[PDB]
Amino acid sequence: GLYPSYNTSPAAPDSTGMQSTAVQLAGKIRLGWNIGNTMEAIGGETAWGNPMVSNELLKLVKDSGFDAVRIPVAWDQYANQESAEISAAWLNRVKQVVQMAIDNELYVLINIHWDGGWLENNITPAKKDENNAKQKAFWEQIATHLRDFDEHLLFAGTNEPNAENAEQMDVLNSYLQTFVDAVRSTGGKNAYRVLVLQGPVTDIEKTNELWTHMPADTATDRLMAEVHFYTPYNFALMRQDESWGKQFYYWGEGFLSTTDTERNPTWGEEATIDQLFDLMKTKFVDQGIPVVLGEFSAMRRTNLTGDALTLHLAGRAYYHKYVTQQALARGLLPFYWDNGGNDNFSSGIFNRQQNTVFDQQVLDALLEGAGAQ
Repeated sequence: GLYPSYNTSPAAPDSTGMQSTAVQLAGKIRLGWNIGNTMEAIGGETAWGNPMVSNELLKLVKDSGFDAVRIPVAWDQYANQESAEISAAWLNRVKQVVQMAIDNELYVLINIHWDGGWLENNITPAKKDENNAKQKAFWEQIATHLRDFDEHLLFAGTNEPNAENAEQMDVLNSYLQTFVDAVRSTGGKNAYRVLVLQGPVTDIEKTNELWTHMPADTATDRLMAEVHFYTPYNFALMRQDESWGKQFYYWGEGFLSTTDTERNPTWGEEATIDQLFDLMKTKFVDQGIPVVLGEFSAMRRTNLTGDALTLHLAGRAYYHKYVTQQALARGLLPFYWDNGGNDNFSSGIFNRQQNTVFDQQVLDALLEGAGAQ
């Protein structure tokens, strides 16, 4: 016992408001939005330039057409490092955000995010024991505090855990089992809450290769899998050229350049997207396990100008429409990664300071891709 038990008020199991299986719950979600660079920000909720989450933001998210939010959350920096006790004020703050999202009729996915790296970069035999202890202590606290929310609230145990081979995958499986066990131990509605488990690095190919089973669960058919998607890197995220490769500015059939053809993709186009999502359809969806596409987005390149900018924005928009549409077609639930930024190399579709739409072109792309428009 490195840390005290935080399973201090375990409750009678309660299935009130928790009647949906994972499959039934997934049917209710076609488009999600990540509250990025906010509650997981190192230094505090506003430390990465976004305002504190407001009811007004969550209202805008719902009214704009999203069914769900994924809320990355930081915890370690709020915790006593001797005892693993999380700040009561921070637990309450998280709870308040969850309540607002539910009040706006959104489904809500809470996680432990990168969180300074304590679990995420340490999927190793050397860290296994101490990290299982922290994973347990944190999840006991988070689940206890958020226990009374109905099925609008889902938990995700980890974010992008860095498991690179079969040995590290067994360590991740331990961490995921510790998560499910901690949640379930708290009882109440947590006996039946749908939980989301992350593939290795949330990478589709590594997950295909390394995944074995879901953690064992006392509940029936209450688990989903999670992967993320930023393929191809050169387009979605790459900010400078390297010896090994160039940034792609352009993407998608119809939106390629005839002049700067070195900025058209050399890989990662439509057929590759289909092939990757097909892997997750076979591995999970076809076995009765929904897949959360927990993050995707291709950043804006507003350092481009004139016709290059115009072309870039067209292919960027189409990329988001295409990923959304092809995900949904294969049982993957697409959650857009929004970092709140409206500047170069950002992904904010809302102006957080004014609760307005900044990037109507991407928003339209997502809604069209979801069949909402």
